[PDB]
Amino acid sequence: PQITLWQRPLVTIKIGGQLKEALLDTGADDTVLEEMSLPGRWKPKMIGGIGGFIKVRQYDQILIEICGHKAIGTVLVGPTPVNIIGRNLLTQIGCTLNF
Amino acid sequence: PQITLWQRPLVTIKIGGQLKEALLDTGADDTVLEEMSLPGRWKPKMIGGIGGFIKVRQYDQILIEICGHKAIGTVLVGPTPVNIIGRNLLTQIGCTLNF
Ligand SMILES: O=C(N[C@H]1c2ccccc2C[C@H]1O)[C@H](CCc1ccccc1)[C@@H](O)[C@H](O)[C@@H](CCc1ccccc1)C(=O)N[C@H]1c2ccccc2C[C@H]1O
Repeated sequence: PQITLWQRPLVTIKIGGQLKEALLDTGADDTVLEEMSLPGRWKPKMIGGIGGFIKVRQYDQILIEICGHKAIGTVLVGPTPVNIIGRNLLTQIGCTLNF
Repeated sequence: PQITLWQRPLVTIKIGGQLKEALLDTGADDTVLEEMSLPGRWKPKMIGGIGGFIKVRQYDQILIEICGHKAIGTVLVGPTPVNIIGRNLLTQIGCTLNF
């Protein structure tokens, strides 16, 4: 699909059998979701944004469906203000910026 | 042009006769640039992202060139680690997300 930017590019994603809303963010290197439970062990990671850094839990090889597109990659979990789909997953679904 | 997301989507912008590098960020509501001098009156504003909030100076009706495309809009200036071109200006150049 083609998404304009007059409003936030929010889409529905499916993870752990649940539907959630997430932001398609080309300015995010990684994908970070709000506190939730995921399977397996996690590794520590620090990510920095415009206001500073936050500690997040990194889970690998996680299945996530974005607008019907299945992706499997690294997902970070932590105190993010909203669910963010970053470049690591955007590339998997073949998302590009056009103008 | 078409921009893939294997790397950060950085482009050259022209503002105040100065050339700079900035991130095309669909996850950013506004446009924020590192500390610089701009003409006119400004208003204080607080913007939040990953890490928390930062205080910036808001300037309206600023002209900016993004990849040869002219755009007019509100520009925020503050302690951002990277120059960010947000949705308020991406819409003006006809930028869309496609997959
Ligand atoms: O921090 C970022 N990337 C980092 C990131 C994010 C997730 C995972 C990893 C990493 C690493 C970085 O790339 C970039 C900036 C570039 C940047 C790159 C590198 C270093 C520092 C900054 C950014 O797109 C953020 O992902 C979004 C998150 C979405 C959000 C929406 C609404 C309220 C709060 C948050 C954000 O903070 N948005 C807000 C914003 C930004 C600028 C001006 C105004 C406003 C208002 C908000 O909309």
